[PDB]
Amino acid sequence: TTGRIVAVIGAVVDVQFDEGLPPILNALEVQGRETRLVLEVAQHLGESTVRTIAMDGTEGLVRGQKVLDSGAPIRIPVGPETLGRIMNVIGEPIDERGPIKTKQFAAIHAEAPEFVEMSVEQEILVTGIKVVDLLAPYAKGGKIGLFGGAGVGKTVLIMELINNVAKAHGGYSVFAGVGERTREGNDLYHEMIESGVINLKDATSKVALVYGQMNEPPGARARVALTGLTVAEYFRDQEGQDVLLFIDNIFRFTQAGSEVSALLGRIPSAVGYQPTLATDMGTMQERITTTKKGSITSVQAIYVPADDLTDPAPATTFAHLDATTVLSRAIAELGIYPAVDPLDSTSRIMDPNIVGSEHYDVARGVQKILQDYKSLQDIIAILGMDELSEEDKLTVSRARKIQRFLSQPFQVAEVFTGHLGKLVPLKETIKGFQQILAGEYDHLPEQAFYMVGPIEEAVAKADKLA
Amino acid sequence: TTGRIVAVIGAVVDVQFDEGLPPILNALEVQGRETRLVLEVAQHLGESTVRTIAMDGTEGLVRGQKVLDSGAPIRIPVGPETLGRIMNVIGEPIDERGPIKTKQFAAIHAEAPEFVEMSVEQEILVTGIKVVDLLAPYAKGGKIGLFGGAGVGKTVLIMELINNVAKAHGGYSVFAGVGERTREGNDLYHEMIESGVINLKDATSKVALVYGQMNEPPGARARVALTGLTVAEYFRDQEGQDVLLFIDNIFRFTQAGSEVSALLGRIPSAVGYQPTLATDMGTMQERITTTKKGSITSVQAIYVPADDLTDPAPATTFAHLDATTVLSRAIAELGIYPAVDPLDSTSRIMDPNIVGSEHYDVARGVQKILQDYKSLQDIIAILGMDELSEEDKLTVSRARKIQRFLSQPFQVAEVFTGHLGKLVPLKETIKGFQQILAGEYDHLPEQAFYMVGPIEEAVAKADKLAE
Amino acid sequence: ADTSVDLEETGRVLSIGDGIARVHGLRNVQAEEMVEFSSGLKGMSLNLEPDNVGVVVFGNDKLIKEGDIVKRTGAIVDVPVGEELLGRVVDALGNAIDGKGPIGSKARRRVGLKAPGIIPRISVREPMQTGIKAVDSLVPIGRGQRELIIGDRQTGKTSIAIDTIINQKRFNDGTDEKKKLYCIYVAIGQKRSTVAQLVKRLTDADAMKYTIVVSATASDAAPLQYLAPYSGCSMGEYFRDNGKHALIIYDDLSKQAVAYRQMSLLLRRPPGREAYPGDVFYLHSRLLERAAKMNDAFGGGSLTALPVIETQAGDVSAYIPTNVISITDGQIFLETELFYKGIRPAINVGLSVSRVGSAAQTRAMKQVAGTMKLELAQYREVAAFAQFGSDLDAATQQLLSRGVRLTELLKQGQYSPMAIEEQVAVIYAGVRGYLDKLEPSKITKFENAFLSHVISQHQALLGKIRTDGKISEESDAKLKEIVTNFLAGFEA
Ligand SMILES: Nc1ncnc2c1ncn2[C@@H]1O[C@H](COP(=O)(O)OP(=O)(O)NP(=O)(O)O)[C@@H](O)[C@H]1O
Ligand SMILES: Nc1ncnc2c1ncn2[C@@H]1O[C@H](COP(=O)(O)OP(=O)(O)NP(=O)(O)O)[C@@H](O)[C@H]1O
Ligand SMILES: Nc1ncnc2c1ncn2[C@@H]1O[C@H](COP(=O)(O)OP(=O)(O)O)[C@@H](O)[C@H]1O
Ligand SMILES: [Mg+2]
Ligand SMILES: [Mg+2]
Ligand SMILES: [Mg+2]
Repeated sequence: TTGRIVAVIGAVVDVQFDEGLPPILNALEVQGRETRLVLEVAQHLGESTVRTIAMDGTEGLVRGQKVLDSGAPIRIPVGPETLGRIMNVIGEPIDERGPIKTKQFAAIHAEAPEFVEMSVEQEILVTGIKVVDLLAPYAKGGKIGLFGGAGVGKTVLIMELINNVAKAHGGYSVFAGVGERTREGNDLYHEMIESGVINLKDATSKVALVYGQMNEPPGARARVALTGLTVAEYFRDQEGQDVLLFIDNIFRFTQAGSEVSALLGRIPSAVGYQPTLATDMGTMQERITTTKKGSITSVQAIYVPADDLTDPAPATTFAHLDATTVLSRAIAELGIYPAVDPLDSTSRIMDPNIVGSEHYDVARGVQKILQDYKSLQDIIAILGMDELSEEDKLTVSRARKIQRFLSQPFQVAEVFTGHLGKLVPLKETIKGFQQILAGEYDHLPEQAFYMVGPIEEAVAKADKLA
Repeated sequence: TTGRIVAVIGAVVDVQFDEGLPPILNALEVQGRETRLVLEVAQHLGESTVRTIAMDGTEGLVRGQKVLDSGAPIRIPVGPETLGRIMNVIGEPIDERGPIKTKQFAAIHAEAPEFVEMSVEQEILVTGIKVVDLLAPYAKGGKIGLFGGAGVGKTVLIMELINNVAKAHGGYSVFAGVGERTREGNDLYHEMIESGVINLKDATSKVALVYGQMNEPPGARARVALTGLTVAEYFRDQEGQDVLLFIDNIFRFTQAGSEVSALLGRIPSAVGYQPTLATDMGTMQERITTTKKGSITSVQAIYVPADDLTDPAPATTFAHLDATTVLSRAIAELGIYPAVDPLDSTSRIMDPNIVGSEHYDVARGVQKILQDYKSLQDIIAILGMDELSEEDKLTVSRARKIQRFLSQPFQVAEVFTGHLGKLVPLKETIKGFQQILAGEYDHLPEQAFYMVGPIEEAVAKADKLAE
Repeated sequence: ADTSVDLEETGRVLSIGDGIARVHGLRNVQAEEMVEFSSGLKGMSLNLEPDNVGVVVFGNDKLIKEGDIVKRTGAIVDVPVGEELLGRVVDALGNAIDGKGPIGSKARRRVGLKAPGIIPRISVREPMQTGIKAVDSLVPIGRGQRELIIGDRQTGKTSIAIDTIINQKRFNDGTDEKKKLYCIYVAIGQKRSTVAQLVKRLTDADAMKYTIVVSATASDAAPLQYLAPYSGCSMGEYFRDNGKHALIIYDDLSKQAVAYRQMSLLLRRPPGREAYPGDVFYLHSRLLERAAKMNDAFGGGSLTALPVIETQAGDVSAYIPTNVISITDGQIFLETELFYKGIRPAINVGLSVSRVGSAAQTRAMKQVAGTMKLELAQYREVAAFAQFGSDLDAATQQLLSRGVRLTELLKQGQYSPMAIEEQVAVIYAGVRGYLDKLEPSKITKFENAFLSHVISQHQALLGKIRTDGKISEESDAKLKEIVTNFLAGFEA
């Protein structure tokens, strides 16, 4: 079918049809352009007109211009031939390596797996990260989320995890760059090449890359997630072997939606967000999941605007995770890295019948001392420690030592910490924390605990401090 | 005249009349319904179309449906045969006891008494509640207001007042449940009966009931208060023997308006309220009043959204009252019931020339000490108590005691306190406080003062506490 | 003369988007009536305008297009109802989602029906035992009562609901039909895997048999999420209206409101305070008023509601949180501070209430916990007032000593709802000062030991307390004997 461009406002192009009106979600191709310009149908305005969202810049478009009904929604190459490649929202290569020659194609819009399709197995996923493993352990085939205000550690954490987990996976991985920095895509790509995850020689790559960065128009940013998403779906259902899915940053998708929402002509909701915020997030999040057919371990970065965790975007996100790593600027400013808030991060796995009672007891142990310290803080703030009870002073010491012992150098952050990255084994963590709690180190100085791996190193650091 | 329904959107229904447009406020009856559905005319949109507010559910209504102009605002059965009965927004019995056979009917809408109709008598109305009486005494025939956020005791307090006052009345009483809990209407009804205030067998009924609960559409809620008020005005004027008016909760009237306001096409005022908030309140509050013909003693419960006393609604209400009992979550949270805020409650009769200097000096005395203590609170909190002058550490004492002596176990809250309700007489109150202020109990422990009636009980409790 | 598509019982889509269809025709539709789309997709007639009908779509609007034929149904929205539903997982419309076959429903019910008036009810008097000491002792819940579970994310709100559903096996596996409690659990905006998790646990506990689970999850259309609570409600009224007893959990009403706000804004109804429709209050009142206790004349049945609300930054004073607090018969407020501190459940005694009071407790429990609430309040105060041992008398030292001991007793793990007599026995011990001399750190351990003793040895005292439902003079004597002696041996 051939419609005509009736109106243009930013990424919202209205196209009129005479004989066949394309259904909602269909991808149209604008005629008379140097490069592909797909328009995704959003709604039927009536009058044989359809309101659509452009998948690329709309400059140059002219009223009256011809539009062609592709006859289907945005479809993209899916299969193993995507592994090691970089692709668009619309599935075109962007790595300058020729066409992605796949047998099948898949449309970005799909329904979420049904209820009967759900899975309930809960296995812990050890990361080697002290705070994570001890207080808010991830879980195989689970949903993980890394909350963080600007420049707090979301990305670094995603890298360290790709490093500590992705690298020794044995299965596939999909990295979806959503609304983030292009340089980052480039940084990862080349790095991936270097470590051999991406092989431009053989067919041995284990990662497929999808990107729709900070330079794309809203519509692109609003769909790349779906794109990356689809790629992963294929490996999950169509092949049966466990996938890994990294997204940086999923907040960008929601932001993108708000960018076009006014244009779509909707009465804004709270904070100027689109009234469809929750549903939008929902029909999308619901596809990022493990099922009886396959497993999807997903780590998503979630940017928090103005550092406000009550912002509708992040706020509505919590409900979709199985484990949440909330990063804090306050902690980061203290020099603690990763800047994870130990009293704000949670995990469904934190259950004695899953991590064991030793693990469950240390964890709650650490939290209770940190909570206690937190309450003392107001007073410490005006009057310092002097007026503190001998008993109280001991919680403060311990807390400040536990607080420090929670930090740790990442390989990925070596350039900044000035220390060699460390990977602590779960039992190592449970232990080192027990002792601290148990007053087995009330003699060592705080500093000894800062930036170290296993407790053993914290003892040594103490000697070196003399 | 007979109009047709042209549009339906929630509680608002637009009607098109071919000939003769029913005036604003008129009540229309929807044709073809198992139950009676009244539409109050709200506006004249033009084009022979009126915008209305439904007094009930709008489900099943159909475009084109038939509507007959009743030719008059909502009129309800008013008179003595209302006593002991339960009524609707539209004057329909809802107690299953058959019709209400009144001689007359009255329109719920009506002008407020003229300036030359006002009264100025001011007699204290003793309640038996320590706090109220001491600090913010009610006045016979005056306007009383009970302010509070969610679950602070607005209702319970209203309950104890019915007990300690309504019960020994000797005149009528009207209780209008506006946008409150249905469960409550049932509790109250059955209580009135079990206590003979309501008599199902004879004509000894001393109280008429009117209900428009939380399970109603905004339209009903925007009107029950009028219904209830209308009943009450009758006993004021037509008969005149002194009436007690209870409304719980008047906020609901305001929130009802706000709920349909957008559908009426209005730019919202501050805090989402309708722009006509104040006036709406005015033409209503203005009828709730004592006149030369009769006397009304209205006790209205007043909801405080988000606990913010500055909220346009609670804020706008203050002016209409003569006495105000402010409840506080902060106080409640401490276990001090009634949760009245001693420094935020007021009464127009708190005048030496009216209650006398003993009452007056005690009250003020009690207030000064609490204020004194409030000031210190935050400070000793951090800097400790040592550095405090013995002079100052005695007010800390006394205040803490008074703070307790102000509490009281209500008769209506036994299920809550696990204590037998106490009713203290005015003189027992003034005296007990007088003494505490006077240093006459600096020996007993605070706890002794907590949850007791008269000072003697505090002394007794001390011993019992002695071990 | 093909007369199948007249504009009186049919209509044609003028435009569609964001789940809102603007149907032309439908001249005879009633407000709130269900229609049908060519695609078998159901809608709901919300705005009857002069020139068009605003239809709310119960599904993916992707299947709808301008011009589609819309057909009336002549029916105001309703759903399956009755015992067939037990042990099954349905969607917001009644359809099964557990892939366990069709529901054998014989009855139906309108989702939106006014709640019973003044006349048809009777004061709440029968307890609704949660199995949680803190709740059952301080914020008692009676049948026909509405008690709100409110707090921040992850404070443990759902858990309160699960323990309560699980605790019901006691009576359900029993003989007496009056004591039985059929449960309904409504998920709203939640996540499919979580719900799947949720129904697993229930199954593992052998609680699904008596539970219905209405699920309207994250990906479900706004209208489904919106309807969900009313649907589940209607299912529960079936029991309520038939002299049976039901318990409904609305988890959570926060997500529903959002759904409402969405559905509402898309219909172009002007946004109110905080962007919500001016009638959000009404949205919840209407619903929760349905939970009720019917008089013997109506079957003596009931409906008890436990709605969930999610605050932000522990702020209960917030508009929605207050809106809902002002409807229900009390609230259970959970704080994360409490939780991290080791107080689990994270119930905040001060801020929580039960507008039913002791009327919803057994005499045995009223006996032990009659004044405890205000006590604990007064304790929290002084505890504060002396965070500097300001020359503290005795009466306050005693106050502090009880306070602390009592607080430890109120603690409780998950999934182990206790029996009423068990609660009484343990509260008894503290309330009677028998523990005033034990070390606070010991209290938890003691309770486990003690409770072991009485359960194993003394089930004669337990069954009496439970049976008589009161604490007789001898029972009160046999108990004193047991605690004091056992305590002594315990402190060896
Ligand atoms: N684990 C870490 N150890 C040490 N320094 C770190 C760590 N994580 C982050 N930083 C420092 O903080 C900077 C920002 O980290 P990064 O992970 O990029 O934050 P982000 O949340 O991804 N920021 P943005 O995406 O801009 O909001 C890094 O370049 C480091 O200088
Ligand atoms: N009594 C208890 N003792 C110990 N842990 C508990 C208790 N009750 C709940 N939990 C745990 O506390 C956490 C919070 O429980 P949950 O009931 O999900 O809270 P919530 O407010 O529903 N969270 P969310 O639904 O994510 O906002 C879970 O990990 C539970 O296992
Ligand atoms: N005077 C009182 N004595 C003891 N407890 C009270 C008292 N007033 C209120 N409470 C407690 O507060 C709860 C809420 O009171 P209520 O009158 O329902 O508040 P409101 O009507 O202001 O929302 C009661 O159910 C009870 O538990
Ligand atoms: Mg980043
Ligand atoms: Mg009330
Ligand atoms: Mg939950």
